[PDB]
Amino acid sequence: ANIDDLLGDLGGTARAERAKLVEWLLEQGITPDEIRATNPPLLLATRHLVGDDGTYVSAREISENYGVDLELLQRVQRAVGLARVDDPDAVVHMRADGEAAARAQRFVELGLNPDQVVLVVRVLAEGLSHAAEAMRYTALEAIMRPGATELDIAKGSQALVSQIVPLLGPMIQDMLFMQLRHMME
Amino acid sequence: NIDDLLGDLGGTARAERAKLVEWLLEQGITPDEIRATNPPLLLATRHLVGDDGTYVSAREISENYGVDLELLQRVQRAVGLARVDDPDAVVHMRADGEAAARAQRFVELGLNPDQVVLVVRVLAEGLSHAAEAMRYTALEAIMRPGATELDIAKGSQALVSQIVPLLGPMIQDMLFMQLRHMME
Ligand SMILES: CCCCCCCC/C=C/CCCCCCCC(=O)O
Ligand SMILES: CCCCCCCC/C=C\CCCCCCCC(=O)O
Repeated sequence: ANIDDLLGDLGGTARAERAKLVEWLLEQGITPDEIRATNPPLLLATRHLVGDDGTYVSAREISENYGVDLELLQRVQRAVGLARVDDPDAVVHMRADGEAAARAQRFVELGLNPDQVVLVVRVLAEGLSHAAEAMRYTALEAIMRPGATELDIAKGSQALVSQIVPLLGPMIQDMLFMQLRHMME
Repeated sequence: NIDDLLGDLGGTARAERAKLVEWLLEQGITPDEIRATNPPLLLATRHLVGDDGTYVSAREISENYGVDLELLQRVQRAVGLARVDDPDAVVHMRADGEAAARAQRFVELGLNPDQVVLVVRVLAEGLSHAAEAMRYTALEAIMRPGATELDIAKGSQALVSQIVPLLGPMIQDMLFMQLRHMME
């Protein structure tokens, strides 16, 4: 099994546990290049559901592609605070993360202050990254059972995130407006 | 009939308020909602964020949207915005009850109720901070020297109407932005 070179240094009971996972990952459309560049491979057949497709871009690439100001965009990228960033040409931004930052420009175009917009992003990124860890453990509790293998987790993880994701979007959307309805007074 | 609605305000602030109240009454707002809401500045903006002025009880919500009352009441407490704790008090906005009823859907996938409620709490924490900063961001743009109370109202109705369609997707996109991050 030449896939013996995606297993690396893993031995014992864990090498068989990994081999079965790589078996299922490869047969999902996942390529050897992604598996090698991701330890643990676990979340590979799952990360596509939250918008991550392994495609990376640079701030300048985002700036030209989506027709946005580079300076303001990179301010918003510091505000979300996700990738070690400060070079317009570092291809280190997830394609979807890049498109998400390009929308901030639109709020500034509606007369809202670019200093304030960047601040709102900062507060949101702070609040959502705390809910993120509450979300991580909630799902992990739901998919970790007796003595499940790597594959068991990857299969359970893919199944659960698939059902959950269509709900999360309109959920948090409903949540934000609930706060907007009660901060109003 | 406006004279009652002006309250104790006099002089300059009264004539301003007078014009604002004549506007709000045309916009469908009842004298009750104006009395109960002081300042009444943003009553013409509330319907742009989901507030249709109609209220429901936890009983109405639980049966209609078909969700468990106990979980519903827990979720409403985690949001920490309406604290009347009794089943049949008609004190919840219709839009909020709809939003709180979404909790049940997550539980019925095998997710733990205690953690579902916890995540609700941690979200309402972040969004309340965020909404506060949003209000000050909005207020800055809608506001400039010597603008009447009516001026701020018509302008905030114009500005908020433009921002709303982008906010939903924005908060949605910002959620997945952080979710992708956990996974790597
Ligand atoms: C990348 C995210 C960019 C952040 C953009 C900032 C969002 C703009 C905020 C929304 C304003 C609408 C809220 C209405 C509050 C009304 C203020 C008032 O009380 O008079
Ligand atoms: C009003 C009720 C609110 C319901 C809160 C939703 C509960 C969130 C639970 C799980 C969704 C998060 C999905 C991502 C978790 C990480 C999984 C993983 O990558 O291993």
